[PDB]
Amino acid sequence: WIAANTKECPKCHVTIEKDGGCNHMVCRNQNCKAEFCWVCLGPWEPHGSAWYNCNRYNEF
Ligand SMILES: [Zn+2]
Repeated sequence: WIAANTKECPKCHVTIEKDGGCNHMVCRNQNCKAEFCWVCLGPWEPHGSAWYNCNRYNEF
């Protein structure tokens, strides 16, 4: 049961199609410079059940 979806940053509200300027991590570019939700932040990939990376949440 993986609840996720594709969308723009919530705390930043800056839609991005191609990964440009923001590396896959805690989005901290411009509007995102302040806060981001977790590392993944509800991506779609995790929906594959660890098919690509693993899930929408990594340990510490
Ligand atoms: Zn962001």
